[PDB]
Amino acid sequence: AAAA
Amino acid sequence: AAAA
Amino acid sequence: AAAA
Amino acid sequence: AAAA
Amino acid sequence: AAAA
Amino acid sequence: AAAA
Amino acid sequence: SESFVAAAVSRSGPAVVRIDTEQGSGFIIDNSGIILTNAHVVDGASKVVVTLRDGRTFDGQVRGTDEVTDLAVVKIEPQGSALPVAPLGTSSNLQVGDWAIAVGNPVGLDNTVTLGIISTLGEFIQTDAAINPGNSGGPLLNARGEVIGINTAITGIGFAIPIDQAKAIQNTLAAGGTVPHPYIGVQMMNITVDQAQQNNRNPNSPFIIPEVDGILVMRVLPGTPAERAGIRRGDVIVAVDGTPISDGARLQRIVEQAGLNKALKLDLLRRRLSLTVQTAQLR
Amino acid sequence: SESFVAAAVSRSGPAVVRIDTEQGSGFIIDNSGIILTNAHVVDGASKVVVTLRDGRTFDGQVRGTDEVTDLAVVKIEPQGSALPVAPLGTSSNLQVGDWAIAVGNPVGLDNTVTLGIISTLGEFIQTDAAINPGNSGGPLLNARGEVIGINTAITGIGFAIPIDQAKAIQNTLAAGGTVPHPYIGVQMMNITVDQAQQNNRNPNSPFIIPEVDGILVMRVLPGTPAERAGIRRGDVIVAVDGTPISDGARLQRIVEQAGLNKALKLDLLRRRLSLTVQTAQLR
Amino acid sequence: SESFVAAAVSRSGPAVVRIDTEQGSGFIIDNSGIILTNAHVVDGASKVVVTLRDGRTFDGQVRGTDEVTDLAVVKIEPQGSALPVAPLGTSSNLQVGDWAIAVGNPVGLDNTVTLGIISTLGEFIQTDAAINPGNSGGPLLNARGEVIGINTAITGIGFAIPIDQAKAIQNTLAAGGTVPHPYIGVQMMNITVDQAQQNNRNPNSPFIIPEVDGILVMRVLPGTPAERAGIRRGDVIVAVDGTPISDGARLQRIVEQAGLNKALKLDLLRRRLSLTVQTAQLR
Amino acid sequence: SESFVAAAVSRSGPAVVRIDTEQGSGFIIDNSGIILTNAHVVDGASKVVVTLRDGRTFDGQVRGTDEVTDLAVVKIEPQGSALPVAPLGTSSNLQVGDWAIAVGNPVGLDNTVTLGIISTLGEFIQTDAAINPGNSGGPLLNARGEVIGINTAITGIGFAIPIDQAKAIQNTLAAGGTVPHPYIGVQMMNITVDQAQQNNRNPNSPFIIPEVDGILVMRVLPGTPAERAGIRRGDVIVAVDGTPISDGARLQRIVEQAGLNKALKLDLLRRRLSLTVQTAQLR
Amino acid sequence: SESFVAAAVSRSGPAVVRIDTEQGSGFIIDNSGIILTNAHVVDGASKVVVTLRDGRTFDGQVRGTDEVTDLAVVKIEPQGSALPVAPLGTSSNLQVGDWAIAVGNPVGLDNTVTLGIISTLGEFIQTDAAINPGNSGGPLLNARGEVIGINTAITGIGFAIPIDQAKAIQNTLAAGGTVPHPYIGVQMMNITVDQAQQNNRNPNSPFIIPEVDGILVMRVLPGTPAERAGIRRGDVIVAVDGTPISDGARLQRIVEQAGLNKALKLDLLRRRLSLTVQTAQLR
Amino acid sequence: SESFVAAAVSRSGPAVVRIDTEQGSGFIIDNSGIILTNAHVVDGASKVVVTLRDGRTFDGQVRGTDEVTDLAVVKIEPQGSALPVAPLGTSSNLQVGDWAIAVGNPVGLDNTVTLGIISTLGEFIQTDAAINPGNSGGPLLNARGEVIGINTAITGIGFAIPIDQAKAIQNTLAAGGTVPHPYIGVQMMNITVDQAQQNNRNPNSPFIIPEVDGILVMRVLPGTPAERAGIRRGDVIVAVDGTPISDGARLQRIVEQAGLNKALKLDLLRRRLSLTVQTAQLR
Ligand SMILES: [Mg+2]
Ligand SMILES: [Mg+2]
Repeated sequence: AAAA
Repeated sequence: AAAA
Repeated sequence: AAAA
Repeated sequence: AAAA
Repeated sequence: AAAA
Repeated sequence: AAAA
Repeated sequence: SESFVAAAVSRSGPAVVRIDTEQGSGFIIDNSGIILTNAHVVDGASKVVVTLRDGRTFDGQVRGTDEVTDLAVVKIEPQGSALPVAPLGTSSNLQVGDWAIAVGNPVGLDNTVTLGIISTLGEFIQTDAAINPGNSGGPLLNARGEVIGINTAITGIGFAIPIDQAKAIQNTLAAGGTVPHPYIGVQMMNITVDQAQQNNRNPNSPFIIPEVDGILVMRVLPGTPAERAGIRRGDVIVAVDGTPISDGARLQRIVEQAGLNKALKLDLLRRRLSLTVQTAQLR
Repeated sequence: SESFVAAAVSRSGPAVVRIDTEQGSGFIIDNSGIILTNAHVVDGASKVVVTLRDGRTFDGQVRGTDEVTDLAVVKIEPQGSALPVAPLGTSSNLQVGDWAIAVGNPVGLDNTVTLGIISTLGEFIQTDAAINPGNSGGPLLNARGEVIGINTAITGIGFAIPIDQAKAIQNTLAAGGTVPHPYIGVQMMNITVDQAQQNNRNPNSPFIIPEVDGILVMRVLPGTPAERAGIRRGDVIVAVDGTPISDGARLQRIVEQAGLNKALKLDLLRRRLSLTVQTAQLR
Repeated sequence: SESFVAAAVSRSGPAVVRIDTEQGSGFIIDNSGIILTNAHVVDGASKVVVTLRDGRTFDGQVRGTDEVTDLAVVKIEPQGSALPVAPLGTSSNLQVGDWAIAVGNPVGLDNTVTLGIISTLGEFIQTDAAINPGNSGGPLLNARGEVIGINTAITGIGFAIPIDQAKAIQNTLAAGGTVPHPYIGVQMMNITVDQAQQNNRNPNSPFIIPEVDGILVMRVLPGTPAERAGIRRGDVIVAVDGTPISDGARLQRIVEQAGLNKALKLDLLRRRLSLTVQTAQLR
Repeated sequence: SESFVAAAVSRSGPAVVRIDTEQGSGFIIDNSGIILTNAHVVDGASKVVVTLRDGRTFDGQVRGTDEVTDLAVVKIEPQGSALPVAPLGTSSNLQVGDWAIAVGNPVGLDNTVTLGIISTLGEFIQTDAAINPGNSGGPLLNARGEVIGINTAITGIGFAIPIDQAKAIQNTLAAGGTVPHPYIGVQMMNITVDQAQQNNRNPNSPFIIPEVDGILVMRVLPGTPAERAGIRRGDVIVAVDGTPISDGARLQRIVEQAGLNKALKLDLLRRRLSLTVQTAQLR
Repeated sequence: SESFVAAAVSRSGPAVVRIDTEQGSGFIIDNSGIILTNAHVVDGASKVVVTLRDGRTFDGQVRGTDEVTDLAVVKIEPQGSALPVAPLGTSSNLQVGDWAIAVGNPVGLDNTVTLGIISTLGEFIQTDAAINPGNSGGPLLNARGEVIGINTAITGIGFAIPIDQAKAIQNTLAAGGTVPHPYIGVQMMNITVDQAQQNNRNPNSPFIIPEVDGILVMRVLPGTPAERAGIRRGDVIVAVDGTPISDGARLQRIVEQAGLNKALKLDLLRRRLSLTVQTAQLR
Repeated sequence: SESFVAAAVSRSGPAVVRIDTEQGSGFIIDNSGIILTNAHVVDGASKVVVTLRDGRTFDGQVRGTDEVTDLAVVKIEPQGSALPVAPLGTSSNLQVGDWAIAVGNPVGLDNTVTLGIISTLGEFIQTDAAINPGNSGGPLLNARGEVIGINTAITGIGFAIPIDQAKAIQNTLAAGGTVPHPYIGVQMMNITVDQAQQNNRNPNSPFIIPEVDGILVMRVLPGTPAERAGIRRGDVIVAVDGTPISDGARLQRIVEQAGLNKALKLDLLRRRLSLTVQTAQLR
């Protein structure tokens, strides 16, 4: 789960 | 919010 | 449970 | 202790 | 205190 | 804060 | 010389018993030894010890239990001097503000009494008579001292099973066997157009809701008729076959009126889609 | 056939409404749709939904709020059949031990009722009628069913805003605009000679207190008229100009009687020192 | 024009005082300044400040305290206008359901009043009149306004020391000196054959119980007459010399009837074994 | 140019794999795809995903698990380029103070490395190399980079299963089937005369201990061979048939040396009493 | 005579400073008074006090801060004897297992030193050198004593900003002005077909996922370019214009390579749908 | 073949003992049975059991304790084969970064070893060798294996009493009798003009501080020489008679250099005021  |  |  |  |  |  | 409370307790209090399994209150409703209480009092146990306000003890048998209404019937062996009885009132006469007397027999040698009013009616009775353990499963009395409910422990707000509910369940529980509670297994919610569009305005709502008025399936409980019929979280139920719907309670009553093992046809959006659900017994 | 409680509820209960913003109770005090409630019910919101005990719903406008007394006035559009009304009693007639009936409309389809007494009078009413959310903002009734207070949620001890307070605030709130609450901003304490010398006997008390009887400033709240006038924690107020003082409450009443934006001259020890504080509006 | 509650408060409420040490309620029972309260109110302190409902303050002396019953007697200097008095009722007349009025004077300028019923009698009174601090040590009134108990703080269930207990303790406490509370120092339990065999069926019970009916010593408190007489956790007391026994309460009453510094002969199993215990004063 | 740590990691680190079930580390010990790890990593699941430090993924089968030692063997399909391998050292050569390198592959694309020493040997290895999840089930390397243990998560003190233990369990786990762990089911304690008399001096100890030196049964676990043989909390084991005993560990080793489903004769005091216990498999 | 640790500390430790605002560590990287530290050390404050290991104090100016990398540059006035300097190493040479020395100056009169290894590389450095406050913002040294990272406080696992990151940010921060961090504002997740069908098997998953491989938008953060472009929780991004994608990290790098205020075209399923997002600066 | 750690442990580890009272580590410093440990290990007890790494046990006498330094000396009866000894190093040679080996004997049959560095010197040693119970009271070794400190339990940061401190305390503790720790009993703080004016800018600071640089008395501990000399919270000490002061540590050293039962003259502001304090022994 990554934030871009 | 009810349960049927 | 009683104390005497 | 009161607030005035 | 061991378990056998 | 020291104790003497 | 007494208040009216002391009086009502003198009329029904002798029939209020202590129930232990190794705990709570009950009350005798028939000289033959039929006793009402809460299901959570008697557990899933079948051997119970009944102590009368006078000190007589009885090997009492749990004759069995409705988990859903939280009622159980115990029976004891009416030997010796006659068992005293609480007269049953009727709960369809309760108004809010009517006096309410909650009686227990936690110890076995005395009643516990608390006083309040009917705070709410639905179909749980709500009362501000202190309702606590030990007192739970005992009767809720009106001002005359008629049982109008069964205390249940679960603020200053306590609940009682209205006595007419027990009256309907009594024969069935006292004779073993299961009270029917048909369900399909969804957590549902009435959905308002203002509410569907509201929900759809939020980039982070979980699903887009089709802008209508109906019954939003919030959750499909596992292993239920609704899971087996393919219902999914997010479906909007719109009608039960024929009649349209937007009220979770109206669906509750159609399911109950249907009975056990009946197909219901359901109108839902997801896409339009109707399914059949075989009602099963709630457990 | 009913108790007196059932009766009082039958008189005022129809005017008790449900208030939602996306929550609590109110009650109608005029056939034109004026409704009282708690400020914490309506939030800082201005759009509110009012549901009458009969099921009619109204787009109601928050007409505005006194944070300090925790009162708000809502108005609804009195269409169709006439809005029912709760008759206002008067709270300067309350004695301790008078019966108290707290009524809510949490759901919208029924009142909640609890029963108690007036437990204390100051100017909050204290009652042992269970006072809980949902029920908060509804009316506190006397035995005849006159509104004598407004329930507020915040033991077995609940609080109500005495109705005469609302009567004074009503015009102002209903017509928008701010109720004046003048203050200077100190946490204060009455100081007793036995108490000043007591305090001075302790090597670890924060400040030496000048052995007198007065008003010890415990705290100067930030951004207040008292901070701007240079008052410091530890000052002892002795007189408001002229009249000597030792009572935090007497200072409260001189500040309130003064009004908004009035200079007060203050006699304090710190050293002797008088200051002027420009009262400002509490927020 | 008033309820009966307002009335009872008007009769006994003036005698209800505030007690501070640097806190709780008391009430005057004699025009000479005898005041009852809770021991936990007055602490182990001996200087106390008494404030009457009218505002008169008195240097009051703690005349001393029964920790076991939690009663203390204060005396004040009956100067000026006569001290008002609460009339003492009698607690051996209480029935469950009798009205109960709990009155405090937390502030000193007003009573606090709460209303309930007698919920239980043993010998603590139990009531659902809200019983809270500040109100503790004040009187519990019947419907006529006679003191029938002393509120004690310690659900919706509160406790009061029955007034006849205080009546027995009053002379002794008011004149300094210790109320006798003889004990031996065991935590005990009635043991049931079904229960001894039950206990013995479990591989992990701490001790094998000799299958009888008696008084199982659960704990020997340190530094007690029972430790000094060699009693051990696990002993089963069967008779006090002569009379057989299985009831912890019957042993309580034989110990109390015995008095301070009396040998009791005890029949216990451990092996058979009798011991003598010199009763000592509970502290 | 590198430290010795960078070197050991370059030798064994490629064989350290990530294990997910929907989590932890393992390492390959044979070019045929045998992988060691912790049992708590693989759960009771049988399908596992293995990711090599280079990014190749393998459907790996849990070939099964010793709950007691917390070891599991996974096997993967050694296709394509050869699986890299960690060389196994030997743990009977560890001294305290020997360097310890704990390697994980939490992500799958890189090793995690931490450095410490052997802090203790029993037969858990203790190390102050940080041992954390994800890193658990990976290998513990000596300074040369030989696997000397298997990290296990469970201060600054971490544990590793000594590698020779896994070497003994490997064949059996890799070929399905259960490692034998014979037990009887007692919580025991060595009892010291000073200690038995000590215990007997306390009036509140649960049981009188027969003043000897032996093995005090503290607890009889339910459903065990020891419960079935009638052992009770409080028994003192003195000898296993013949040989006397006072050491819980010596009894451990006689039970293990005995094997599964063997009668042992036991000498205990309670009264003198010998029993036979049929060893069963620990689960 | 010293270990290699004592040596590296003797080389770089003098340049390690204490930073207080009314707290943490920094280090001087240029004889002109340029100092690196953590942003969370210096807060949003602009006045900072710098204490050198020798006791000289400097009014130091916060020259400003990258919240995203957590780096700040302070400058001090290089008067008197020359400021000592830490030589900068390079972090693209780190291997896991390389020695790591974390140095602080919490007090101002001495270094704090802890020792570990490089535990992980991504682009945070992970080390098992104890990394604690006060020590945070100080340098992470290699075995020779070159700064290879900046300690950051945030187990036995600590983090350091690799020094080459600071080298890129240094000019920009030291000269005021904002480091560009372009983003669009989605919480995303790589979606696996096995995983989409997996998700779709569950009646209670929030949305049906279109069975593909891509980038599942889990959350649209409020007030971001992604909210303004109409992206919703549940969208599956499949390609950035042209190039297909299934890797949240590849999208991260296309967004960063894009720059501030650039339109990106996005391929998503919801229905098929492409949107343009104007990158904005992360704050 | 061993690391240097295994070596240092082989040199000093045999002298590291287990200490139980009914717990921690110690170490023998003389063939006659002198043993150092922590005071919190041995409690206020005087009988202690010492177990050597080889298994020999000794009735050891607590010869007594310095609560302030947390050191105790035990002596055992050096019978049979000679007691092994840990050679004492010297702590005035420690640099930060020197290797640190913390050794315990928690069980009695083996050392526990952890490895770190000297992290700080004051005069507690700080180390990142894991320092945990059981290990506390054992020695902290340098790389050669000389005791340089005594581990104390009380992050990744542990403390050791520097060995030269114990060397000074040893004779005195081993021969009974009290180590002198003279104090006056104030919690103090260095006060900065920027800081006094800072403090005085806040309306809510407890006291106005006289704008100088000195030693602000924060607290006067009860029953101390400072309370008896009339010192109050808020006083600013400026000089000890003659010499001016602003450093709490310089006052610490003048008090210690003074000795037990010595008058000190103190210059303080409150108003100007000098007092004499009779140093007494810290307890
Ligand atoms: Mg009540
Ligand atoms: Mg470490």
